[PDB]
Amino acid sequence: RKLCSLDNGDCDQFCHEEQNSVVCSCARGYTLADNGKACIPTGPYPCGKQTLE
Repeated sequence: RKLCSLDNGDCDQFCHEEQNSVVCSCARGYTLADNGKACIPTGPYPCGKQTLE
């Protein structure tokens, strides 16, 4: 368990080992946070989120 195999590489979503080392990315409607790991919703109803309101 190295990069993406070790806890998804610490990414919130997509994880890819780009020439060794991890590179996270997000689904459409999300924007990779400053940390290059978390995924921030671009709008009110982002995909994959259960609605609380």
